[PDB]
Amino acid sequence: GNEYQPSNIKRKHKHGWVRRLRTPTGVQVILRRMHKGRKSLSH
Amino acid sequence: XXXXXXXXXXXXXXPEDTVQFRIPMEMTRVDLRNYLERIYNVPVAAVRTRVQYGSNRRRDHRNIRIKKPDYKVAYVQLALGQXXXXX
Amino acid sequence: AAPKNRRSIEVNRCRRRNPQKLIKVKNNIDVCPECGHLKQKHILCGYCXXXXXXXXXXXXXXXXXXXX
Amino acid sequence: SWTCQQLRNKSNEDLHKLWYVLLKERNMLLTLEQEAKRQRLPMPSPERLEKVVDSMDALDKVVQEREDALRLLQTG
RNA sequence: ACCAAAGCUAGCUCAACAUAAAUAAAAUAAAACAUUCACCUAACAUUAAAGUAUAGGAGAUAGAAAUUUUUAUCCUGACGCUAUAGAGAUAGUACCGUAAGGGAAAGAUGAAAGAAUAAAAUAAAAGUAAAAAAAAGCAAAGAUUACCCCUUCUACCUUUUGCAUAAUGGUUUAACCAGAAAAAAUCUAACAAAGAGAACUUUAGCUAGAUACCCCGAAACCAGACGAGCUACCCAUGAGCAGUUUAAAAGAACCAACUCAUCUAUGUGGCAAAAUAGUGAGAAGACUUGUAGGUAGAGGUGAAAA
RNA sequence: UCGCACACGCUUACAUCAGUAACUAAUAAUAUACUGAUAAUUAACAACCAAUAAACCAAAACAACACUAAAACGUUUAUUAA
Ligand SMILES: [Zn+2]
Repeated sequence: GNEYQPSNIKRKHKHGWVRRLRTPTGVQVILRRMHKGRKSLSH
Repeated sequence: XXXXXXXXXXXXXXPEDTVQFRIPMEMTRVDLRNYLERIYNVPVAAVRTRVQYGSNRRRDHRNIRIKKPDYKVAYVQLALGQXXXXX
Repeated sequence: AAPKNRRSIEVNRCRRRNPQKLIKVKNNIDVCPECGHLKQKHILCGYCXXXXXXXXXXXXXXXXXXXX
Repeated sequence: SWTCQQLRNKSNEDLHKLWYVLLKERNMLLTLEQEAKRQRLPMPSPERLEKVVDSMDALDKVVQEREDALRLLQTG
């Protein structure tokens, strides 16, 4: 079949911006993303 | 500038006391009623609003997917004795 | 299986030209006895017949619509 | 020019009674514009429409900067 | 003449100036490895002391200090490079991945479209143009005719005692692509018991210049993080599992859905990177399933197969 | 023959008109899945809302009952307040 089973709630909760803010490492992720000049910090 | 009228566009036929408009997305029905009553001086019996999501189109030159601005449309029911006909 | 080596031009030409004889040309051309137009042998014309067949189809549709 | 001509003439009520009329006029004008464009027909009067757009932007800028002047006057 | 090359311009590198907490390792070198390892994280200017004093399985290597000497601004660019070079960049976009993250390709007419001025039309590929009398050929040369048969010859490269070798690498073409370190020495010059721009050497030395030591490739290790929308288990909250024989029996057996994949066949750059057809098991149970959650690599989970 | 509705989702694919050399659906026909322009239905549908403090024992299986595995969701009273 496949390893992918799309869900919006799980994606927005887990990979969301607020989740990135709740942890320092996530802040570092957003940090390196903005350092790389990503147009989107979240998919 | 926030609102405009559309008559001959909609395929639905409601010539009796029903007028179609394009509105802003943030504007509530009540404020639309009051605005249409005070500014244009006409009675409004009812207001029915719905949001129309904007279509998207790509761009081959920069290879970039774009989307047309979202819209919101409204349908107003005026007082008895009026008929809306426009082309 | 897989090819051992790349085909040379000569072999390719000799293979793709001579044995197949390209397209053999016979004479299919004959003059229509009616309109004098050039058409295929042993076959009905494509000028004075297709129009009469379309007129016969329209007449049959009109007769079938008038009978109903 | 026109902006300055609006600023030199001081009226609180007349201004809104003006640019609201011009705005509600622009509503119907751009209405006919939109209905013309969506009807797959050429623009009957693009010039007047553009002039109305520029003039409306102008007057709106006048009201905006005048309100800014009033707020700045009341603040200080 | 066909696909085609060829004609320019953005663009940048570098130097100078202006302006809610807590010792990181390891791979590696010592051709193993264990004490050890210039280096890297932050502070650390010149000359000389000096590769010296010392340290080190006294092995590899590591290595100062005391002390010495020093100096004012104003004077800007190229013996750096162009679409395969220089930043990846007409952009962190398109696109890939759940995520962190990874990361592209891409413009030329002319002064003026005023759209027939240009100037070559030769790279690998097929068209204008195929083999041609009963003939053999690592692909040519000597003769011979403005063409051919006859005679004379065992591909290249790499690796090897030895390869046309039935050992290795290559479809062809274009382009890109892999020897940059001076101590002692040889040599060309300066001066000579002195050389050398306040530092060293010196029973012909001393100073300066010129001469020799190339790239690609792991399986793995360590650190910081991303992963239980797949799957394994579990938590919370819901839903699903005809019919028939039957003595009270959500009790037994058979059999559709659903959950599994016994055997055979087909499929084998596929319908599909786990399939289809026939057949077979469970099918009120240790059952199936939706949604909301938890457990991760110096581990988790595992009716336990590494 | 096996499929119509509710979703989680999927971000104008869709409806009308016009044009299809060319690309797009391995071709044509054409088009619900191509280009261009222009239409995109509501609600009594589905999401979004009272704070607390007290009272009560004897599960669900079209269940008085019984059994086991010892039991998804339930109600009432009073106060404040919108
Ligand atoms: Zn004929």
